[PDB]
Amino acid sequence: LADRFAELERRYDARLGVYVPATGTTAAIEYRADERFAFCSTFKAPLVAAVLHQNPLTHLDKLITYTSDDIRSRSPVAQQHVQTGMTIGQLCDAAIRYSDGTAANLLLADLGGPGGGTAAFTGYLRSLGDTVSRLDAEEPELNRDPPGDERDTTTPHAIALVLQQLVLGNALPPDKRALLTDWMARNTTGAKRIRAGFPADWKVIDKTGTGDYGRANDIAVVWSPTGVPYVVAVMSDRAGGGYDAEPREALLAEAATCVAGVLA
Ligand SMILES: *C(=O)N1C[C@H](NOS(=O)(=O)O)CC[C@H]1C(N)=O
Ligand SMILES: [Zn+2]
Ligand SMILES: [Zn+2]
Repeated sequence: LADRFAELERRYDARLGVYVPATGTTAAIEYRADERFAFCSTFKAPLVAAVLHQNPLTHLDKLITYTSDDIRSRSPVAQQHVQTGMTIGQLCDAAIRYSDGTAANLLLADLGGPGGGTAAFTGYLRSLGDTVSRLDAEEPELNRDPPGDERDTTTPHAIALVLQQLVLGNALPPDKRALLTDWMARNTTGAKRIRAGFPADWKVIDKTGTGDYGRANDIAVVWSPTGVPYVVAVMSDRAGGGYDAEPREALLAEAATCVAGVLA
């Protein structure tokens, strides 16, 4: 599978990272799995988990007020609710299903402490056993770190294990686990990434990320028709093309098609 992935890199003029944890009956899959890639919006999934972890469910009903000023990035939802504000739960919802920039920042602020909550967020990843990932900026900055910069990066290996713990493990109590899972299930932004590479009778829930330098990611939990779960982390960028390099969704879809062929 190493050969096919390399071929995808040259076919799409990109760097590709894949990680699929091993299961009782499937070997792990690994390609540049320990190389660093920018999070982009993929961090919003563990972010919601952080918020859920730190509070009882009733916190979800806490209304957050904000102004026009508090919108500095792509925020499809937060733009619509400026006059009323949004509850923590709505911000969680906006962050996973619409990748809303302000929603993510308001949740970072909810976590508390330095860096507008980025330190607390990294701390939470550390508490999960993730020694690799780091978040240093908020939106939109965190998507604009150049190649080579370590700020706001994870690895496929690291983020896959994190997602596994959160969705399939017991990092959260079942109630909180179901909310995170449910939100991810109702996301549609990933229809052309991992979802496109798996057969349509599989279940796929995911969180995407996109950025400069041809950056496109997708992190997913997938279930076979028989109810057999897997975790799939696919990350890419095209630094060779500079800031404006186009991201390629189809690279991720093809990568996923290879993964699916092995697991099916
Ligand atoms: C997250 O990566 N971002 C927020 C928004 N949604 O893109 S996503 O659906 O791929 O997550 C726009 C792109 C990106 C950003 N803030 O640049
Ligand atoms: Zn924990
Ligand atoms: Zn490791």
